[PDB]
Amino acid sequence: KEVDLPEIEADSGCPQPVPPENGFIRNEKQLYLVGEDVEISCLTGFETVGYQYFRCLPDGT
Amino acid sequence: PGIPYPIKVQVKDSLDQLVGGVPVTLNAQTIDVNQETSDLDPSKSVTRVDDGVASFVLNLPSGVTVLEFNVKTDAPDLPEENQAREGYRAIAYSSLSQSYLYIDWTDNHKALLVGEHLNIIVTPKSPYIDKITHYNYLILSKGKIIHFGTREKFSDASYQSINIPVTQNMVPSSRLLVYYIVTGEQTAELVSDSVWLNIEEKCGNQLQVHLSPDADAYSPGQTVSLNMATGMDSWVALAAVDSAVYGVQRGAKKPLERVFQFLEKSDLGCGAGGGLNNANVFHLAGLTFLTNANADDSQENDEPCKEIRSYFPESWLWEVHLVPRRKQLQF
Amino acid sequence: LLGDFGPWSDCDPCIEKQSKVRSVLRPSQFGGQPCTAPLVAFQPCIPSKLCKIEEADCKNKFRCDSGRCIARKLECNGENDCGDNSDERDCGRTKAVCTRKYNPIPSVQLMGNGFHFLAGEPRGEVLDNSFTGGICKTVKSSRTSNPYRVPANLENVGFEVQTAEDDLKTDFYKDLTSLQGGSSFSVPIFYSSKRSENINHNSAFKQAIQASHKKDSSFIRIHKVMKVLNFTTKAKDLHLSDVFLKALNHLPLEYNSALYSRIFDDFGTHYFTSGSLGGVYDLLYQFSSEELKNSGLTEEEAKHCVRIETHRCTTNKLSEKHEGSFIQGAEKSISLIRGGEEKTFSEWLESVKENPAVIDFELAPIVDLVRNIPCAVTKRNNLRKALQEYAAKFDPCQCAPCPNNGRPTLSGTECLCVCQSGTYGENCEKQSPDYKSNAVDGQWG
Amino acid sequence: TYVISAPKIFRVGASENIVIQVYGYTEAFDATISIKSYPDKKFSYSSGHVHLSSENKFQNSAILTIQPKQLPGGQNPVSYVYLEVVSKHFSKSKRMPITYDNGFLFIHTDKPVYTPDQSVKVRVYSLNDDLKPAKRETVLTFIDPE
Ligand SMILES: *[C@@H]1O[C@H](CO)[C@@H](O)[C@H](O)[C@H]1NC(C)=O
Ligand SMILES: *[C@@H]1O[C@H](CO)[C@@H](O)[C@H](O)[C@@H]1O
Ligand SMILES: [Ca+2]
Repeated sequence: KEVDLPEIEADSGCPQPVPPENGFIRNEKQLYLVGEDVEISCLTGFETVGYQYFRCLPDGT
Repeated sequence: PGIPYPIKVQVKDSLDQLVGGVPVTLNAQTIDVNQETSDLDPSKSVTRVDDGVASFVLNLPSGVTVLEFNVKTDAPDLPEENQAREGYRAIAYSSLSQSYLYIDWTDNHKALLVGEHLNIIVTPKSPYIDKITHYNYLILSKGKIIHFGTREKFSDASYQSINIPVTQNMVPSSRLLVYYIVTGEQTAELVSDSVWLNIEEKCGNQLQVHLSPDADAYSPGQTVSLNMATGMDSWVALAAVDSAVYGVQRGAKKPLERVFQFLEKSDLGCGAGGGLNNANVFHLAGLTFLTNANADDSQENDEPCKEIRSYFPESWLWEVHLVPRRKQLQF
Repeated sequence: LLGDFGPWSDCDPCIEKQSKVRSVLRPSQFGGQPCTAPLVAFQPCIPSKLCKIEEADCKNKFRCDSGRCIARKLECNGENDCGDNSDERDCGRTKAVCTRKYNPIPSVQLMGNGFHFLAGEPRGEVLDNSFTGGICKTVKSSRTSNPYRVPANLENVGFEVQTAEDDLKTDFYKDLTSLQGGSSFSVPIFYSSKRSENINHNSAFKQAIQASHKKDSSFIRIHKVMKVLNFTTKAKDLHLSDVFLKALNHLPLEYNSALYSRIFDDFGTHYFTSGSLGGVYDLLYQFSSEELKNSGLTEEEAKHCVRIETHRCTTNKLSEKHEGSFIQGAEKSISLIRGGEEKTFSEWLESVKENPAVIDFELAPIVDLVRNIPCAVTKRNNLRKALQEYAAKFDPCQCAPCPNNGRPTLSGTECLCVCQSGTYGENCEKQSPDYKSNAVDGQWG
Repeated sequence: TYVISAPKIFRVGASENIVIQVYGYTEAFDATISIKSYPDKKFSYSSGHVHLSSENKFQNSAILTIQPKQLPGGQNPVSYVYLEVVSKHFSKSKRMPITYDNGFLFIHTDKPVYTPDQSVKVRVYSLNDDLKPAKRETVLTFIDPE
C-alpha cells in the first residue's frame, strides 16, 4: 500500500464501490473504468434480492 | 550567431481567437559567450488583421550564448496594472566547428501552390571554410521522405538561393532540411536546419459535383440530375443532408471540414524545425541520420510534443458509385 | 597448457572492437617457457551503440550528453560538469553559485580509482570524486593554503600531520624475516572483516624471492609513514566514474564468466572506504646466513644497527665500500618504496606532497558500487558469482608441493615456489649445513 | 561520409523510403540496405538493393517495408528492430523503434443527430500509409453516452 495516489482523474474512472449490507463484491479492483459494471454477492449466508450490479457513471459516482 | 533571429508573435482573446491592430513590444538582454551581458534595443509592432501574426526580427552580436525576450502588450486604453506579459527563452545552435545554417521565405505568402518552383535563400555563417563542396537537402512529408536533393555551392555570393519544385504528394504540408558537410583535420562535422512547409490543400484527383439544371431554387419534387467529375477513375460516396439538422446544437461543428489537417498528424517530428547540433534538428524533423561524421543521440524514446409516405425527412442520397472520368445520375 | 579459445560476442563500441579470452590451466612452476601468448585478443567490429551511459526513468531530469541524468538541479552552476568535457549543458548562460573560488585537493584521483586485492595494484578509475553534489564544503589545512574544497563522495577529510617524529621515529617497526580476524578469514576476502591493514604491503617481492636463489637469504625490513591526509567515503550513495559506469552499463544480462572477469581485471576487486593517503620509505635488504655466524651472533642487537643515516656495529650494513668490507655489508637491496645533493629523503618528501599515494587503506567490495543502475540487482548477483569463480584462478592449488616444506605462491602464470630459510636456492634444490630437511608440512589440496 | 537518413520510427505494414547519399569517388560502388530483427542473429525482414553511378549523381533511395511477419503472442510484439547498410567502402548499423499505427480511418455518419427508433447510416474511409485505399478488414464498435 504505497501512498502514491495511483488515481488519475484525467483518465476519468470510478473508485472501488462500497457493497450493500453484508458486502462481498467480487473481482476487487482499486480503480474501475467508466461503463464497467461489477456484480455484488452476499456473504455466508444470504441471497441477493433484486437487480444486483453497480455500473460506473461518467462522473465518479 | 551573426544571423538575425526571427520572432513572430500572435495575440489571442479570451477564447481561442486571434486579435489584430494590437500594438506589442518586447525587451531583450543579449549576453556575451565569455560573460556579462548587453541590453538589446526594444522593438514595437502591431498585429495585422490580414496576416493575423505580428513580426519581429532581432540581430545579435556574434558572441551571444542565448537570448531572452519578454513580450508585452501595448494599447492606449491598456493600464500597466492589468495587461498581458509573457517571458521566453531561446538557446543557440551548438557547434564545436562554429559553423551554422539558416533558411528563409517558406509560406509567408501565406502558404504555397502546386506545380510552382519555389526558391529558398540559405546562408553558411561563420564557416571553417568559405568553400563548400556541395549542398544537400532532404524534403519530407506525411512522416516519410518524398525526395532527395543535391546542389552545388559557388563563391558568387555570401548567401545562395536553391530552387525546389513542389509535388502533388506534399499537398497537406511538408518539411525541408538542408545539410552541408565539411572536412576537418581530425573529424568531420555537418550542419543543418529545417523549416515547416505549408501548402494549399488539393486532392490528387479533383472531385467536383454540380447539379445539371442551374437555378437559384428548385421546385419541390422536381426531377433533377447530379453530375460527378474526377481526373481519374474513382469511387464516390454521396450524402445529402438537410441544412436544418445543424441545428442542435452550439453550431454542431461541421460534417467533416477537417481532413488534411487530420491527415497532417502523420508527421513524426514536432515544431517547425531547428535544434542542438545536427541531431536535435533531425529528430525534431522526424528523422535519424546514420553517418561517419556526426554522432546522433536519440534522447531515448520520449516525445514531449502533443499540440507542439414522406414528404420528407433527413437524410437521403446515401450511396456509393463508381465514377469513371465523368458520371451522372438522375433522381 | 593454457586453454581453448572463447567465442566473440556483444561488440565494444566504446572501445570499437571485438574481443575473446582464453582460460589458463596448470601455471608454470620450475620453468619450461611459461604461458606468454596474450589471453585476450581484440578484433575490429561494427559499433551498434554510441557508447553512452544509459539510465532508466529520469522523470526528474535533467539529462547530460553522457546520460548520467543528475537527479537534482545542477544547471547551470557552478562547476557545470557531469562528465567530460564538463558535458556543457549545464552551462550556459546563467551565473552563479558556489563562489569565493575554492582550490581542489591536488590528488583526489588516488582516493578514487579502486584496488585489486590479488594483484596489489590500483587498476582503474571507479569513484571519480570530482562530482560536487551542488553543496559547497571545504576543509582547511596546516601550511595550505587557503581552504581546500571537499568532494561529495568523501564523507570526511582532514590533514592530520602533527607531532614531528615521534611517529616516524617510533616507526621502522624492526622485524627480521625468516622461515578480527582471523588470518583464515582473509583467504575468502570479501571486504572488512577489518581490512584496515591487516598485513600488507604492495608486493614487488617477486624480485626478492627470485633473488633468494644461490643464497640462504635472511631478510630485514624498516618502514616510515607520514600521513598527509585521512579521508572517509560516504557509504550511502556514491557518484560513479563515467569510465567505470560506461563499462558497467554495457554488460550481458545473462551470466558470462569471460566478460565479467574483465571487470575485475580492468577496474579492480575492491574500492576504498576510509583509509589515508601519504608516502612511505620502504627498503628490503638481503644477507647471507653464513655471514651472521662469521661476524658473530647478534639477534635483537644489530637489528638496531639498520638505522644508520643520518667496530662491531660501527661499520656494517651496505659497505662504504672499504670501511665496512671487513665487517661485510653485502649483498643485494631492493626498493619497496611507495609514493612520491643534500637530504635526498627530503627531496622526495616534498615530492610526495606534489604527487602522493594511498598508504594505509581499508576497502569494500566492488560489488557494492553496482547500486542504482539499469538492471542493478541482476548485475550485482552476477558479479558476486563472477568474483567467486575469479578468485579461484588466483588461489594457488595446482602449483604442486615444493620439497623441504616449501610453500608455493602465485605470480601471474608462475608459482615461483618461495622456500623457507635454511634452504639453498630457489625450487628447494639443495639444503644448508643447518641440516634440517625433515619438515615437509601439509597443505590443501 | 555516407549519410543514411530514415524516419525516426519505422511503421509496421508500411512502405518506408530510405535515402542514402555519398561523398563521391572516381570509383562507383553498389550499396545494400536492410531491416534485420533484434535476434540479428538470426533473421531478416526485408532487403533493399541500390546502384550508384554518375548518372544517379551518387544519391539514391529504395523503399523498405515490414510485413506482419512478427512473432505471435507476447503483445506488444517486436519493438524494436535493427537497420543495416552494407557497401564496399562502408558498413554501419542502428537500432530503430516500430509502431503498429498505420494508415487513417474516417468514420462518416449520415447525420450529426438522430431521433430514437432511427437507423444510423455509417461508412468508413480506409487509407494506407501511401494514402492508397488499402483494402483491410475493419471492426466498428458503438458506445453508449454512459
Ligand atoms: C585517520 O584516519 C581514519 C580513517 O582512516 C579516521 O577515521 C581517524 O579518525 C584518523 N585518526 C585521527 C587521529 O583523527
Ligand atoms: C588449506 O587451506 C587454505 C588454502 O587451501 C589454507 O589453510 C592453506 O593453504 C591450506 O592449503
Ligand atoms: Ca553543475
